[PDB]
Amino acid sequence: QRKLPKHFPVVQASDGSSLLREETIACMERERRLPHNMGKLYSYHRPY
Amino acid sequence: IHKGWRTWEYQHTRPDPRPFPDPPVNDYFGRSRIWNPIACKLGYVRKKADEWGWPNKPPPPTGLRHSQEFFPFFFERYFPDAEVRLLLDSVLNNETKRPVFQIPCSMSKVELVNYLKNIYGIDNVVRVEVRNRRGRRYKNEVGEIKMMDDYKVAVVELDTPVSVELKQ
Amino acid sequence: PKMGCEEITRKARRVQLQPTEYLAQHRMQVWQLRFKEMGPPFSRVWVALGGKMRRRRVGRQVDVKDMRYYWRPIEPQYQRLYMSRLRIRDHSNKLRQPMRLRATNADIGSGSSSIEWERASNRKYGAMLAPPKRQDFEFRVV
Amino acid sequence: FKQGQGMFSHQLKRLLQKKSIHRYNWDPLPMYDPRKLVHASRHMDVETWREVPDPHWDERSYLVPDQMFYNIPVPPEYKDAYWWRELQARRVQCPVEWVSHRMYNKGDRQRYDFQDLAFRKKFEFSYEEVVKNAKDMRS
Amino acid sequence: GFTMKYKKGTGLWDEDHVNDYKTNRYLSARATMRWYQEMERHQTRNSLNARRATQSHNNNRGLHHTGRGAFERELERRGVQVEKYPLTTTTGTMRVAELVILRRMELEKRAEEALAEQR
Amino acid sequence: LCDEQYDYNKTAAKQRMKGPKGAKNPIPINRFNAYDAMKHDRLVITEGALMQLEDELYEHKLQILPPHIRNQLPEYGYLDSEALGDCVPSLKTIQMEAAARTEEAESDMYKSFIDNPYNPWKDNMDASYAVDGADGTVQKFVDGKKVSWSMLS
RNA sequence: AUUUUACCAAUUAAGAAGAAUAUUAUAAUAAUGGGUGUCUUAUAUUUUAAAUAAAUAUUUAAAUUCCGUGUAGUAAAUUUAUUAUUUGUAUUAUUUAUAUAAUAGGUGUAUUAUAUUUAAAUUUUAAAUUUGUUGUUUUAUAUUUAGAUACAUAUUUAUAGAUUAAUAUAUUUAAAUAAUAUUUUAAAAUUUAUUGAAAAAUAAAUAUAGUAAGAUUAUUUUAGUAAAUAUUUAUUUUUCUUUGUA
RNA sequence: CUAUAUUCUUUG
Ligand SMILES: NC(=O)c1ccc[n+]([C@@H]2O[C@H](COP(=O)([O-])OP(=O)(O)OC[C@H]3O[C@@H](n4cnc5c(N)ncnc54)[C@H](O)[C@@H]3O)[C@@H](O)[C@H]2O)c1
Ligand SMILES: [Mg+2]
Ligand SMILES: [Mg+2]
Ligand SMILES: [Mg+2]
Ligand SMILES: [Mg+2]
Repeated sequence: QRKLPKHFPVVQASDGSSLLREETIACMERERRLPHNMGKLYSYHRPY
Repeated sequence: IHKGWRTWEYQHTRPDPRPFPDPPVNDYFGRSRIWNPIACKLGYVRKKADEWGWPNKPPPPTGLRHSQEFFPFFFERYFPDAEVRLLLDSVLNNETKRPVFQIPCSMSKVELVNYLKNIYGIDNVVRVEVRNRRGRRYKNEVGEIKMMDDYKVAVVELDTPVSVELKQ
Repeated sequence: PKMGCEEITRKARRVQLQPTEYLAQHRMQVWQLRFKEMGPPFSRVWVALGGKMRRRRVGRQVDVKDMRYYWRPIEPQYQRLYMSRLRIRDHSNKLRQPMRLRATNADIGSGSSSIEWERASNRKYGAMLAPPKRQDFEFRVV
Repeated sequence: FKQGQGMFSHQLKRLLQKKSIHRYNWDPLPMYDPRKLVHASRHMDVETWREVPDPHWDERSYLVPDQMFYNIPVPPEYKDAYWWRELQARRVQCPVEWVSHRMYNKGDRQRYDFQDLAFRKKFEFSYEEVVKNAKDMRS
Repeated sequence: GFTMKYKKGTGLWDEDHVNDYKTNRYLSARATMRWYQEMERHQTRNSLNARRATQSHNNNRGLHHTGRGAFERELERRGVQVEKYPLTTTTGTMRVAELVILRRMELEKRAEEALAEQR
Repeated sequence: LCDEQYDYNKTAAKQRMKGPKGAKNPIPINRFNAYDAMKHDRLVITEGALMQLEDELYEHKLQILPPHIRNQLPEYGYLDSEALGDCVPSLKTIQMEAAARTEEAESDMYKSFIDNPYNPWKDNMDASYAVDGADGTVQKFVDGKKVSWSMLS
């Protein structure tokens, strides 16, 4: 039986320690702002 | 109550207030965006998860919490976090006495000079000029409004003109 | 109410089951003081006495005075009109028969003789029409 | 000004909707300060002129709760002015409207404590406990 | 209000005296299993809750989970039968069933040979 | 057969009833019916079912008969009853034999008690009755002792 | 030749990830005020009070301003009880979208009446409202779509009261024991709780509207016009013929 | 309708 809803993200170490969860979340978030991979945008509204 | 309404025909559930509340989150990603001073539960609780384990671990003595050695202060003193980055177009093939840095907004003019002295060993800095520029906002191809982090533009005035050369 | 509506997507009210009227509501006692119904099944008069009485008795004559002491059937319009209020418990139940003025013993027992009341030992075989039980010699409501 | 087409007045309609931190600050007692009643009704030892640490003091003592101290020992005769913050400590620590759902359904009337407004779960068995408690009675 | 609590278990089987107004004409292969799940969990949920509530309530009143107090606690020490009518226990009511069954199986041996003797 | 259908909101009374309006005890879906008979062609009946049907419908069919006919039922041996013990007991289901042996087992705890169901009111025909005039009561007496119980409230 | 008279016509299958963790009811196990782009501080983060309520109740009697008001423990902690995102798209049912357009070069006439080709003939827009029954007023640009609730039925277990003001009385024939419903849209008003200025706005209700009104969804039909009319139903009451009476 | 009339009879 699940201890979190199926649609929740997995934010945790591989050990299961929640020690860093806020760093992990912060990282994921700054990453959703500006993904490092991101190729050329085809949008007319462009960061520069 | 000159005349009582018929209230017996309603099951008990609270109707939504017609001047409905808008959601508390801030949707405006523009220039004029306001930081919300109001503090919810979640802020303090996430603090409490961040600093010590609040759900599980027992809280440390207050004397520790309020001291320089307490982990978020300890780790900040001995493991600092700043992205102090340089606009290359200032230091590219032109000789320029004034390179231009992007800086986290929580740094002072003094802290930048300390940064450049002790890390990068840049020992001649006449002074620093500081702008606060709101982070770069862009839409992607689905139309998702995104905003890169806010930054501080520091024009850093040196003694010796500095260039970084590009081999063509 | 459509899958687009801003009206219904924000919840307002929820309407409940509405309570029914008193089953006997329409047998009003102003009829039950005045008249009484007499009859064999399928023909029944409502009968009343006459008012000319309590204003001027004297001087008129004895015959026209004691034409007042007889039970008489009410006019049929009025009987239909008063009976109509007793017929509104079941419309479209054609096989039924209207409620009477005074509740008969079947009509008292019908409310305790169901298979929903059979465990209720209160109100069984009529209760509220009997005189009350002698209370414990130390009984007091305080 | 909140009425405009501007974005400052657009934020203020939204940002002002979130709910502030709530703690129950239960009222101060400026004129009866329980923490100074430790020095009440104590015999003096006259050599040192300090108080005599009477072992009978600490069983007659009445523990007055508060927020920024744990509990404060007070002599019993003086306990009667503190009757309200005994009722604020035993109270649930919110507006009762937030926790009101404990009240309305039936299962939560029987399982929760309502004495002087402390909504707190009573002791309640798990299912395996219930099964093995009903099984060894052979019922 | 009065929902007829006393008729809840009165029914011969597990599925009756239950207001079942959520239903269909044709029940599929697994809707039927769903029905047989719903009914027995309707009995089991309502029985186990009524066990838990009273065991917990009896525990909060400081007596035994049965509702059996100190006095009746003393009577069982001294070997005194504590109640008037000692109804059959769980093990007993299982034993009856199995003895009945173990009669019927033997009989269904004997009948087999009887009929094969005739036929 | 079917259990009688009870309505505990027959008037309006309980308002937070979601429900339908009507019988609160509808026939469950696994019973026999006209619909599922008309849908499925072969009707496969086990003999246990036959026996149970006959068993539950026996008294029903007996009551329907005209009274000059029901009088001949005992004469013809239709009505011989195991309880009275004129015959040897009949074949019952597993569960009913279980219950029956349960009562065979538990019939011994009611012997020395005056509330014994298997011999109630054994004291009628030695009994005396006395009418009290100070307050209307009729009290039972046996050997000058008051046997009868005044009710509590 | 410079030139083939003027006039006269529709009604379209839809090319495609441009409709699903979709809408509504349904789960009697959680629940201190959900707020992400968050993040010292609380002198400044207090909501409590015996009443009808986020707690919502199994009959027709009696009695009471005579005329709107009414049923009491069902079992004593017993199983009507405020449930909920997956260990079945949770199950069962229920509802569902106006992006998108080659269509045809002429059948009736050619001095004025208006579809049926032999020419003519014949034609006042419907609804509601009016009861001196209209000459008056209101609604309708068109296409498509939304739009309003009196149970036309009772197969064996089975049984049915009249009467008095009252106490009483007792010559004396039936019976398929169930109730839950009752058009529709509208005032000027009222009442409650907030905000603002020196009654107004905001938020809640289903007030009432046959002399204010307007709508009310399915043709080819099978008995007439207190008193009338309408629904269901009843009587073979005498003559030479005839007659809808109840 | 409410009061005064309280036997078969009587008021406003
Ligand atoms: N209206 C009534 O009072 C009423 C109604 C129906 C039945 N009864 C029966 O009247 C009798 C006494 O009534 P009461 O109200 O005067 O007393 P009660 O029934 O209120 O209390 C009787 C006490 O004796 C117990 N008891 C009852 N039956 C028992 C039994 N069969 N064996 C052992 N203990 C028993 C009761 O549980 C209780 O402990 C009982 O049979 C009761 O069930 C009374
Ligand atoms: Mg709960
Ligand atoms: Mg499409
Ligand atoms: Mg118009
Ligand atoms: Mg339509």
